[PDB]
Amino acid sequence: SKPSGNYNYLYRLLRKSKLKPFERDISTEIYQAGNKPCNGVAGPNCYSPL
Amino acid sequence: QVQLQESGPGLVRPSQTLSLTCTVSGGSVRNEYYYWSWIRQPPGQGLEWIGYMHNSGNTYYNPSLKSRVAISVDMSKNQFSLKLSSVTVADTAVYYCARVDVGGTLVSTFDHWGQGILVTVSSASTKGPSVFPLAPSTAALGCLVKDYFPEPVTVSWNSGALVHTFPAVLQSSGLYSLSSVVTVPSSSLGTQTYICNVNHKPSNTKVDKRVE
Amino acid sequence: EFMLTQPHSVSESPEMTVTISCTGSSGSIADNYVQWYQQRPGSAPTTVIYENYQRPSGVPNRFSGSIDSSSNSASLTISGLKTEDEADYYCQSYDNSNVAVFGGGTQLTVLGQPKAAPSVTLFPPSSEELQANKATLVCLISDFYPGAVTVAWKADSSPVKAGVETTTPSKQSNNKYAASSYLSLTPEQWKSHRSYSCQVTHEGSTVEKTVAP
Repeated sequence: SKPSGNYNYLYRLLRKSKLKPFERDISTEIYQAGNKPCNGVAGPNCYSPL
Repeated sequence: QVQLQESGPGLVRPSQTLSLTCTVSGGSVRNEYYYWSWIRQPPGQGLEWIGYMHNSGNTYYNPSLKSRVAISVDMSKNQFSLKLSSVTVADTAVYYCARVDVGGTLVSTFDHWGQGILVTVSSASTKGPSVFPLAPSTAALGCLVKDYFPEPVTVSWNSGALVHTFPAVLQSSGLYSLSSVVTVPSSSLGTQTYICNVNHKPSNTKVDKRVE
Repeated sequence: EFMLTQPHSVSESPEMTVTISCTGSSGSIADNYVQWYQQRPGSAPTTVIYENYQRPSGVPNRFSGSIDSSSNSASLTISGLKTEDEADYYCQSYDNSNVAVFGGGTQLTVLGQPKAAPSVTLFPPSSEELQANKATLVCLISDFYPGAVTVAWKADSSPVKAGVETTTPSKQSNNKYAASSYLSLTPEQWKSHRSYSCQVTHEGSTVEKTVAP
């Protein structure tokens, strides 16, 4: 714990498919929640998982 | 835990045979007490059952398209395949794998579903869209972009100045129609210079149209 | 052929209780199991009520299933709505010929913001559109929170069924839903017919607006 806030610990969220047991993901590509994928920066329903 | 995963071509054309196969992990496809089904869900409609198959070879089909479906099972690779026949432009949907429980006294829920695969049926391969103005009648006016082949859509209003672009749907002809619109406080504001530009992603072709 | 019919849209304020029911027409509801699958938009369905009385582990106890043999229907009681309960619920059963019967689908949502009356933006074909030998009559309906997106087409005297290409409920940038009622008609039909109507009927309120040349 640090007073200036922690920015070196992150966690992936909202993966399109559930992982298998004993599996790690490294790619930090954004996740598409809707039906319109984003190619550049994140946006509505196309946020970043980290 | 047990999980499923679709596998197959994500884009086909009519007068062909839609072939798919689901790779099963965490469990053997040769295990009884379970059927291996295929569920269809068109975009915007409910679920539709295609058929489940027992490992003993007993394949149960849906009476709607029983004459145009075929299911197989392979105990070695733990993968069961789906094979339709005479596909049409209306057969495009999101196909989900599912394992039904045939354990106790009756058939029961699809306990484990796959991630779902979205495939489209279209015989075309390259087609440029066409823009059309939209005159208003607080008012609403925009542009009409129709008959574009690729799935990704590039919408630009006032070169970026903002929007609910109305995502298109697979029509009867196997194409899409974009109808992105904007709003104005009065008819006097519609006389200003408003531009609606679209970009053909696989071709890098830009289209311009003056609307007012 | 055994079938299952359930309401198209259900909406109620949070902390209250909703009820989604599916009624079997061409057969019995007690001869086969009935299952409810909560399908979140953009993900695969997931079982929340199976064997007509059982809920899987991990699913919150807010869900409960029931069977009515006198009315030949199967209901789903959800008490204490939450923000993640805005998914679709599908009632599925089996026919006597071992045919899986799926329901029509019910869109459930919590009433976060107050409900607003929908808007109608009937647009006739454009000049260049008419030059392209196409009509492309659209109804860019907007300004409605609940997911009760319905489209009922109607000509001057006759109903319209062919060419309906209504899209899924899409949310605007101001946190509000809006849809489009596409329609493709022959220009000869547009020249012969007098006018058409685009009935919305959102949340019972039959909002209707016509368009004429």
